[PDB]
Amino acid sequence: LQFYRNLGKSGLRVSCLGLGTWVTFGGQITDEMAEHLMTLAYDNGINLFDTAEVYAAGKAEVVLGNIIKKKGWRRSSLVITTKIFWGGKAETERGLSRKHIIEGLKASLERLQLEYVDVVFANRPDPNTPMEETVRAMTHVINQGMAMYWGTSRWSSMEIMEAYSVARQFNLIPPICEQAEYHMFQREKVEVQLPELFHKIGVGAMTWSPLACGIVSGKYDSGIPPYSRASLKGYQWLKDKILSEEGRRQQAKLKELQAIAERLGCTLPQLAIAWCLRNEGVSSVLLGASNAEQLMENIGAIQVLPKLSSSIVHEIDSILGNKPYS
Amino acid sequence: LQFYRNLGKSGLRVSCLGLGTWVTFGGQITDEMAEHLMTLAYDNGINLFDTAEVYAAGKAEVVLGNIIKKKGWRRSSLVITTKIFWGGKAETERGLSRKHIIEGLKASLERLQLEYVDVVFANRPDPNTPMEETVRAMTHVINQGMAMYWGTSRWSSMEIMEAYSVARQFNLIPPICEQAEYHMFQREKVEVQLPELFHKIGVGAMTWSPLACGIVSGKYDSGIPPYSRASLKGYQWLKDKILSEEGRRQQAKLKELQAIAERLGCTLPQLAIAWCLRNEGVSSVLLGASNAEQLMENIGAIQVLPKLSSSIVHEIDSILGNKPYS
Amino acid sequence: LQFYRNLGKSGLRVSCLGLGTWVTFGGQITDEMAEHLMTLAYDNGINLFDTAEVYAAGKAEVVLGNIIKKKGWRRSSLVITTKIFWGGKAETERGLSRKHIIEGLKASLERLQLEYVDVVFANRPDPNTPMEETVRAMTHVINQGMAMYWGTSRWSSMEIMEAYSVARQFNLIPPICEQAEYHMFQREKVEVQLPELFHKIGVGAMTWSPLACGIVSGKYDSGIPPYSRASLKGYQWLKDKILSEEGRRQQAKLKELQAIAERLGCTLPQLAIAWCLRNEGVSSVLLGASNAEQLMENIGAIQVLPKLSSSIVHEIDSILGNKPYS
Amino acid sequence: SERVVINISGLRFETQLKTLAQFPETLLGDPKKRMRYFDPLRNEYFFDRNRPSFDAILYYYQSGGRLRRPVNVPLDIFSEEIRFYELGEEAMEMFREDEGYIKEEERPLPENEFQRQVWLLF
Ligand SMILES: NC(=O)c1ccc[n+]([C@@H]2O[C@H](COP(=O)([O-])OP(=O)(O)OC[C@H]3O[C@@H](n4cnc5c(N)ncnc54)[C@H](OP(=O)(O)O)[C@@H]3O)[C@@H](O)[C@H]2O)c1
Ligand SMILES: NC(=O)c1ccc[n+]([C@@H]2O[C@H](COP(=O)([O-])OP(=O)(O)OC[C@H]3O[C@@H](n4cnc5c(N)ncnc54)[C@H](OP(=O)(O)O)[C@@H]3O)[C@@H](O)[C@H]2O)c1
Ligand SMILES: NC(=O)c1ccc[n+]([C@@H]2O[C@H](COP(=O)([O-])OP(=O)(O)OC[C@H]3O[C@@H](n4cnc5c(N)ncnc54)[C@H](OP(=O)(O)O)[C@@H]3O)[C@@H](O)[C@H]2O)c1
Repeated sequence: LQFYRNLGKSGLRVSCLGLGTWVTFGGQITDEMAEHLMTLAYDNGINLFDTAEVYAAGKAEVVLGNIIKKKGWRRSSLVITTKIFWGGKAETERGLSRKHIIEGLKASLERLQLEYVDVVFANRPDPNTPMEETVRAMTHVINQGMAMYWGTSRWSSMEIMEAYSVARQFNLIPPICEQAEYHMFQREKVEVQLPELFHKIGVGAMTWSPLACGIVSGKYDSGIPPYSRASLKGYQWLKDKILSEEGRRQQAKLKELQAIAERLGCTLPQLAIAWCLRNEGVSSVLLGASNAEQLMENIGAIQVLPKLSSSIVHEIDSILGNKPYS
Repeated sequence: LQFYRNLGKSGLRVSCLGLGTWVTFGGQITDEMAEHLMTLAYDNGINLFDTAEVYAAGKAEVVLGNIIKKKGWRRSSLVITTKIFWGGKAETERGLSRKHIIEGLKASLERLQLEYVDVVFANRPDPNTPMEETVRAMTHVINQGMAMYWGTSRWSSMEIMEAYSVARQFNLIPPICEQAEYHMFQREKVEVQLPELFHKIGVGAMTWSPLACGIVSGKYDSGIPPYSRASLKGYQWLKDKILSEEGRRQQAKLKELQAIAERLGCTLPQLAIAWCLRNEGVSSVLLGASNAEQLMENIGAIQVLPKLSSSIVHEIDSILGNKPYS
Repeated sequence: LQFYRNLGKSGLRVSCLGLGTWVTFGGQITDEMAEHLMTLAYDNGINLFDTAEVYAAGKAEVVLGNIIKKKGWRRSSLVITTKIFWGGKAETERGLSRKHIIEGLKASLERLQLEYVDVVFANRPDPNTPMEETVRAMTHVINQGMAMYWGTSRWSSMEIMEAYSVARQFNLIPPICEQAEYHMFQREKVEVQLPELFHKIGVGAMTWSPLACGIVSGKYDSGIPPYSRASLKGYQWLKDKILSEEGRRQQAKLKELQAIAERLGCTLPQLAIAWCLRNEGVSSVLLGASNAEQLMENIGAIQVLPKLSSSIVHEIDSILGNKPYS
Repeated sequence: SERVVINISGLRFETQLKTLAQFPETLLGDPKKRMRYFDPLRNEYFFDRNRPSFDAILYYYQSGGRLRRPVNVPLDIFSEEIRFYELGEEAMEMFREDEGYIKEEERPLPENEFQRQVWLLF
């Protein structure tokens, strides 16, 4: 219902929908389209934009930064987040060591042309760095004013609880968010493991790939459309999943959900997105969009949210038949 | 008696009377008058000037800053305080989150043309931000040298004690002052709730609106004078209170106090102001003045303070008949 | 014996003799003489120079700074110390509040043309500022790299222990030194109260006025010489002490010590200075000198130190008859 | 549920403010009475007193009335603490009953002058 939500239990208020830059910015789409997308999003109340040092080898950060600079939007009305982990081919340019977290963020901030990001995320867990070193480094860049808050991404709840625990032991700053993948065909972590953490230590979830890269949109009912992501050079893995045995199965279930969509009076993408937002543990959902049509349609998911009643949800679970065990 | 007092139990010494900038600076009065007012105040030993990001949408800070810069007064002989909370129309531009406290203060300091303020206040409580996030952010801007101390405003004693408590738990810096409204018709909080906090954790009070925006001056005995605050465009709420049923009642009691004033040999405003200063828990009283006449008269409240004996105070309580329950 | 000593139990090594700037720099002597004095001192291994914001209203810091800048000595071979407390006529320009400690040191460093001092001292205790506020501020300027260490001056051992205690409680930095007055006619504090603190919490003493402003030199045996300090405009208080009843008594005892001096083969000033250095609790002794003759003679006190045997010291106690009670 | 920390000669105790507020007339239950023992640097109340006794005093608030003397604490000491924490006479009486003691009577010849005079030899 509320368009703006608190990210976990922190004071940072984000729009329940954000726009990311994976694949698109500095990649699939043009700089002018990227600008068009962000303007549309910003003008619609969306204040959350996500990027990463690894996206198009730092190219997405530059495009995102050029737009913010060109449009002259006030920095205080924006919530920029960036992820750190893979920053180069050198051995010391990847991971969550203190060296890479500081060097990585400094280089991202440079490409972004910003003095700081609102939230810096560890793109993934690092089995090779002690939790203390990572928590201390996240705390250091925050006290240096390079970031306002920090979060995790693809971490288990055990790991997130560890970071929180180490933070309390040394009087460091605990993470406030976990960027987890969440969509109709990926529900375990967000629905089974993160809720306890949200109530226990205020960690909220900012979910990604709500349409499973497009799969859940329904554009793959027949085959691989021209100019779709599954067709793009470099995304063969994606094409395989769609044509997979499991792929066909998902597409079949999508046709069943297509009926739930019409009953609710919305499109499939709007339902898929609004679905991800039904649970309170989810602070925001990061959207992907290769053009302005998709973004405009997807933002409509907000009017569907009020319609997601117990019954409809239980029916959607029946069709999916993948509801996670408690 | 002592013109200079410690703000609460901190080492910061403030004049028992300060001059604020709400309504007037960048608003009701001209920049030349504002300059005249501050010069008068400064030349009379007043070293405390209060402003806020919200006052005239940042306009008052600019005027205050231009004066300090123009007059060339030494920064070490001034005590500038500014309040943070409402800083813009964006969702992320209001509140006590770490993002807004740092962004808000940075923008105020910019408008003020100062490297730091002596005390930064949270303009009001923020139900949406964890106390830890706020206390940590206040501590961060102080360690960054953007502020020397921090305080609360319109917080309950429960909330102030919470901020202090969280500060001790994490080894952060506790607030030293609470900016509370205090005048003959608003006495509960300052007289009943803050004294325990002053003796227990050194929090002092810096009270505002000692004349209830002019009501307690006596200029409204008849009706709404021309050029008064109650007449100004935008202060209809104030005009309503004065003409209210309760309004007439207050004006009647003011005529009774008018006798206590002559017995003490002073004007009503001087009595109203000196009254606020009778209790030790009150470190300083922030004055409002639309012109030099008012300021000169009001500063005279200091010679009345010695005359406020037990008897006179008990008589003033009789007339008011609103003495708060212990 | 050892020319260089550790200041208290810290790692900072100071020459057992230092040169101060009270009265002389920017005052009694000329800038060229001041330069001559410092060069002589520096070329003789003395690495400790003491000043204060209050000395000649900031004038001594400027002269000291011009010399260091002119001579091009490496900053790492110098130990500059400055005291903070009286910094102006304003109410907020004196004391040990956080505001004045930061503002005061920043202004001194500016006059000194240095990025930092090695040790900043609180010139005296401040009954009006909580110990926590002072310890936190000393810690803040040290973490800001404005000072390397901090110390007290004219504080009781109760107060010094309090600062240390508060430092441990909040994980702040404890003071390492106390600048106390020490000479043949002022021995209580250094000999009775500070030794426990030196062994218990590593606080060392850096004593001042070893010749009691010249009294112990013997230049006042007859009357007030021309150009002496006791004659200078502004030091009437000093002249009174010398002509006092007690003054005559001291001068008489000085004639008795004059014999101990010849027995040891040195001048009275060299004995008076070497005496102050006999106890280990004294890290260094700050010298005063209005000209190069005095400095050259006084530095000779170091060859006398080895001769201060139990017997001689007990004899000197007999003559003084003011040995403090244990 | 503001928490309250009580430090007894170094032994740390914590409880909720409403737990102490349950008995407004006692030392720990009276803000004006405990004020004197608060350490603003450590956010705790400090009492330089007997340690073994306190578990019992605190439990008295938590249990809502039960005042038992710890098996290992002398009766002379524990009663001195009961008095110090001003638990009140109604509680001390019931405490002393359960502890064993209990009694008291007499009253010399009411006036009489001479009645109460003889009634002192027989
Ligand atoms: N590890 C991490 O932290 C992580 C990982 C991945 C992503 N993320 C975040 O999440 C965002 C990406 O989400 P996502 O892009 O992967 O899944 P989506 O579900 O966010 O993917 C959207 C993509 O699918 C297609 N699509 C979207 N809406 C459509 C519509 N209404 N009709 C038809 N097609 C539509 C688009 O066109 P095309 O099919 O033509 O391309 C678009 O490029 C990124 O911006 C990133 O910041 C984070
Ligand atoms: N939440 C907060 O923290 C908060 C809120 C409000 C204010 N404050 C602080 O407190 C200050 C304001 O106090 P206030 O202005 O609201 O109440 P006052 O009681 O401080 O109000 C003074 C205003 O009333 C009238 N007045 C004052 N003295 C007079 C006299 N001797 N004779 C006739 N009229 C007189 C003036 O002329 P007019 O009637 O012609 O205008 C003046 O503009 C501000 O500067 C602000 O910094 C803080
Ligand atoms: N509160 C504090 O922390 C504090 C207070 C005071 C001083 N201090 C430090 O201690 C230093 C001052 O010590 P002080 O100057 O007060 O006592 P001294 O005992 O250090 O005083 C030396 C002064 O006495 C005279 N004198 C020195 N040696 C002489 C000699 N061999 N023969 C004849 N006369 C001689 C000098 O000439 P004149 O007699 O002609 O002037 C000189 O100006 C300062 O530099 C200051 O930094 C610290």
